[PDB]
Amino acid sequence: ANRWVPKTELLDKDEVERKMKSLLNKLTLEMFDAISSEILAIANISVWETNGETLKAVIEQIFLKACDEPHWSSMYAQLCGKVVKELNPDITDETKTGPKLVLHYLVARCHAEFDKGWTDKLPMSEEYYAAASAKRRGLGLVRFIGFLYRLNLLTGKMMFECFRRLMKDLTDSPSEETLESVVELLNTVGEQFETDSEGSQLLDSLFGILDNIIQTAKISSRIKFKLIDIKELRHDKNWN
Amino acid sequence: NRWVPKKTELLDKDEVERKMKSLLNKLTLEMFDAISSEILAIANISVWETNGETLKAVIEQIFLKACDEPHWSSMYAQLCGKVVKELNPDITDETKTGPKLVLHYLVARCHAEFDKGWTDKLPSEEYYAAASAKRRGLGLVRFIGFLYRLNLLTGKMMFECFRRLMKDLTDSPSEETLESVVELLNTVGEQFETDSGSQLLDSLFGILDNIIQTAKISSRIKFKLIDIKELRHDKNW
Amino acid sequence: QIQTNYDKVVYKFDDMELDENLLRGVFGYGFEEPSAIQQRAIMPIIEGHDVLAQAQSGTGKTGTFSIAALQRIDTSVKAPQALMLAPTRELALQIQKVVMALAFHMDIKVHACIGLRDAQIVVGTPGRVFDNIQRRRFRTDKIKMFILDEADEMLSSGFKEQIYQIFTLLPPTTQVVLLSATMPNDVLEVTTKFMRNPVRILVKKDELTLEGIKQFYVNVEEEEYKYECLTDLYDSISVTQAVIFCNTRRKVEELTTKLRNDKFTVSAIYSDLPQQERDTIMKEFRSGSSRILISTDLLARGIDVQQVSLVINYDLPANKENYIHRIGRKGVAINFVTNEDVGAMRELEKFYSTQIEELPSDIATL
Amino acid sequence: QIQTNYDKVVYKFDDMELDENLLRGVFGYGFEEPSAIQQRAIMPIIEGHDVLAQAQSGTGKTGTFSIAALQRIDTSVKAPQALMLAPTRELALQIQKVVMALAFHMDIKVHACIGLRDAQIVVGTPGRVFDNIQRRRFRTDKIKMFILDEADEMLSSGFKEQIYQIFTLLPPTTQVVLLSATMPNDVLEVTTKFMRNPVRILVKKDELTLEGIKQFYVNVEEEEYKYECLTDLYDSISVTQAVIFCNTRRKVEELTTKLRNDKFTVSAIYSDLPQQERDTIMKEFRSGSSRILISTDLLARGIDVQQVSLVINYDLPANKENYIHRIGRKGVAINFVTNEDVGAMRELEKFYSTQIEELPSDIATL
Ligand SMILES: Nc1ncnc2c1ncn2[C@@H]1O[C@H](COP(=O)(O)O)[C@@H](O)[C@H]1O
Ligand SMILES: Nc1ncnc2c1ncn2[C@@H]1O[C@H](COP(=O)(O)O)[C@@H](O)[C@H]1O
Repeated sequence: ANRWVPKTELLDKDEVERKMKSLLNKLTLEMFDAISSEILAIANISVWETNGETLKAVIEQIFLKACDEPHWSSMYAQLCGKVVKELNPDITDETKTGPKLVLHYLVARCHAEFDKGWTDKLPMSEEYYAAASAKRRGLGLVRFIGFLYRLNLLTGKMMFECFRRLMKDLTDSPSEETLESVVELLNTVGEQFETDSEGSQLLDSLFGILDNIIQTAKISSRIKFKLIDIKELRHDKNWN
Repeated sequence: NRWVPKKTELLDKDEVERKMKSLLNKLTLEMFDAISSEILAIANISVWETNGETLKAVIEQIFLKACDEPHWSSMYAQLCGKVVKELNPDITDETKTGPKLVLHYLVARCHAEFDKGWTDKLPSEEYYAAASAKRRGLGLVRFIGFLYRLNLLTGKMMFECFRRLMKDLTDSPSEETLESVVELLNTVGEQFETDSGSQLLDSLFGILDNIIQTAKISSRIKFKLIDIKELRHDKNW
Repeated sequence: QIQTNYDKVVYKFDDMELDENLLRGVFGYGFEEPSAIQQRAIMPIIEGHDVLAQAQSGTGKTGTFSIAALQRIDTSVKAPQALMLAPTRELALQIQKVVMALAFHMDIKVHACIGLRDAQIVVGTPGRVFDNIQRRRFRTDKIKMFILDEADEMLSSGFKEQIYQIFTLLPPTTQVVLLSATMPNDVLEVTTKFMRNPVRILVKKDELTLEGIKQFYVNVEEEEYKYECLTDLYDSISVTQAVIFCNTRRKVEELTTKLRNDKFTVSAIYSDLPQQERDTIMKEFRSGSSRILISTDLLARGIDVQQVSLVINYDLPANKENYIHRIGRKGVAINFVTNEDVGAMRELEKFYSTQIEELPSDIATL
Repeated sequence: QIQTNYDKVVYKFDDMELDENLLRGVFGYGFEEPSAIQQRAIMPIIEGHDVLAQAQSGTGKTGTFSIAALQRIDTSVKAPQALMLAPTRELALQIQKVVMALAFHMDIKVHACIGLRDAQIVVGTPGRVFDNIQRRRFRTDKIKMFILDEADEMLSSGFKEQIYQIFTLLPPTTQVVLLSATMPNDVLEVTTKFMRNPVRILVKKDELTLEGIKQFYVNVEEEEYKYECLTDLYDSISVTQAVIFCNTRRKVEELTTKLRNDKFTVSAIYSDLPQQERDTIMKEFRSGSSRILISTDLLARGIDVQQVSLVINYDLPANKENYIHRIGRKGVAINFVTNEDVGAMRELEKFYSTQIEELPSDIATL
């Protein structure tokens, strides 16, 4: 029977994944500094590597985590903030060093996960369980992007691409999950994004799509309140 | 000997005392209007009397109550306020009618109870009596204050009151006396400031300044004296 | 057990014709869809009917009468229009919190009773509320709705007379809403005497099953190896939050400190803890503070099986009956069985007539 | 039962060298003279000693450690300097109220734990206080005084581990004050392990006697006449406040409503009432709200015999033992005895070896 069985330093692909699962499974606001430091010790292995392969994987798994557990996206985002800030500057990649290296990693890992894409309109079932997760992890990502963007770990170009994707999927009878995601994103990044390398004029088109979806679309009262609130938050209150 | 249980209507001395005990025993802030109205019904019996003897007794018992239960002096005082305000104007006394009659009663009953006097410095037998005389005496000076605040008494009676306290305030005053004077000042101090008055408080507060800077009094009392001194001089009530 | 006699179910708050300010309050509080009770009881209350609801705690009782009350409140009138009663002040304060929350967007003052003649909603205990009425402290002439929460508890706490009094001190046309987990002789007497043709509603607790969860096991062989397998299990699969069960308090606390040494963040609950304490522990856990909750078997009954994906029976329940209360209902259940726990897992095998396959290596996906 | 080993009694607060602002707080709160505990425990605490006090509730425990704590507080330091612990949040809130009251004239922030790293005094339960320390929520490095109130209750409520943890999380030189009604194995273990040469103080509850009160009786003959004699008794003598005892709850409530019809203002307490309720009833009564208190015999133990001048045994205690708890100690006790209650009053006659003369007509004076 194919079953499950229990049981200065370097680590192979498996040992890295296994240790990172455990560490990302333990990550809490209480045990943050202790666990984020051990995760940093795994990312610093790349000092003894040519193409910084281990560090790349650490960034990868963190994204995978943040996309399956949106409730902690902000916390996982800070873990990235620490890795960038406290990485060993002596780390070289044969493809920029120190922080500037991790920033590029974060951006690349975004593009990668983002290009995978997803669909909004979802058809129990078979492949349905997969296409539903793809959307969940997709929206989980757009959330994680927001928390990275707030900490200045990502550039505006990635935030634009993010809103870009949401807007296209926001004029084709948007699901409530999508609308939910856009509101939360706007509450996280809205004000800051207002000024960034043609930015506020992007929110103009976005909020316009919302005004339409508020005055025509058949959406639950709960969602309609969320849309109306952020509309007032930006236009009237001005994020204050 | 032992104990044995039992306007259209009249009541003799005993029936009046018995009904009044019960009524004054029930007097609370909750059952006020109901009980104070029944007490008023007993005071209105004097419409069928020449020398308003029953009404006089009602005033008497109320004073006796207010002097044995200082915790309710303000409430008993309001009971008097109601009797004066809602008394039957047709009531005549062969010795002024309506309210003006009750006002005079209140004043007279004060003088009476007040002339009985008491001593401050208390020495197991007769001691229990001389201690009660002081308690009921100080209970009275408190009741006077609540009557004075409601304008049920004139300044002349308030003066006589402070007069008595001051004389007993320059002869190594007990803490009970000092306590009484402070509470009285917190109750009528401001109002008394102007009356046929302020120059009397000047001499009084002077005696206090002395008793604060010289007398061997508990810290608790010393704070009370200092507070009312500031309350009048600095805060100005 | 009373019989239901009102067949009108409203599934969405949107179909309850509530006011926006109130509707905003309920949403902005967490409620997204009406619970069983709320689906059947809210509307009749708003419509003015007397409502007798037999309901357990944690079904949405407080939300039911609170939403309906606010809807009926006249913001113009600045006097008590609804009275809410509870056995304890703790429960009274909770009710007030919820009522105030739902009324965050509305102009409605809620006062607790344990300056209340200007409040539009009064919450308190029978003894205190009665004393205040007698002392003419709070105006009762504007009261149109009287809600008795947990009537069985109020009567068992010697509040009969008080309650009876209140009934006679309110406007004879005051609408009466009574909720209670049990309907004893005492409570039904109140029902008959003080209620008019009541809408009778009964919400039965949902039966638990294993059909919703996939259950596995791991032959740890010996007790000394249990912890080993646990930590290794966190190397294999990704977990959001998990709930671990043990038989004794001692092991619950021992496992707890061990996990903390390995930098886990764990919450622990057992019997000797006051209900107050457990409640907080579970609230903070369900909010994401900790990612592991170790509990004893005794409190597998009054425990909440939320969207926690993983449940681990570190120990095997001495009482076979307690297996359902541990993993009953979409989730995963993994049991730790030793060489001597084999015959024990066999008991659970036949008892529930379910199947517990051995933990595969393909869990990262599952 | 621990043995006392500290013979230093301070009778007046004035001799405790307290600060004026604090001394003003205690006076302006009601306290005029230190209670038994306060006379012996306050000073050593202020002096830095560890104090183990075995004391019952209602002896001045809260006032003892609260006054000593405030005195030791440095108004300059804006961080937690003293931690106060309690079994429940209700008890924790009470402690906070008292502490805040005594500190009305002082600049000392008191925070409850069930923005607390800027408070100078923290009050909370073991479970919550521990979680906050672990989460680095409140600064513990400035803590110099750790007070465990009702240790026996905290340990019996499964707070052992929590408490033990706290000890190790505070500065090793933290002064420890522990109060507890009982000293079981559990509590003494904490004592031995965590306390240094403690000032051991034990306040024994004062024995009750009849020698302080004058007791009479009234042969009502038949039960139907009891109420008659009661009302007539209020026609004969002047009463400030009185406490009436009955055997059953039913009679307590019946007598209560009867008296209210005759415009009496009465408070009633019986067993089925929550401790919360009784406490309020007795507090409001002792404040002058009502002038008559009817109580059942069961609660003659946990009852307070204040300066209430008159006590009336409407019924004759079925259990002879309960006579002391009704009128024990300067006051007056009048018993209502029927033709069949004669032999019953005889039991009390021999049991206490006291004398109960028949009610004279000369009571207005007595
Ligand atoms: N409509 C609802 N949706 C989700 N949770 C609810 C709803 N109504 C009540 N609850 C929860 O049920 C718990 C107990 O409710 P109750 O029975 O009213 O005490 C509370 O903690 C609420 O958070
Ligand atoms: N020095 C004091 N003088 C009068 N009453 C006190 C004093 N200390 C405590 N008390 C009362 O005793 C009750 C219980 O005290 P404690 O044992 O501190 O909980 C409280 O309600 C206080 O009002």
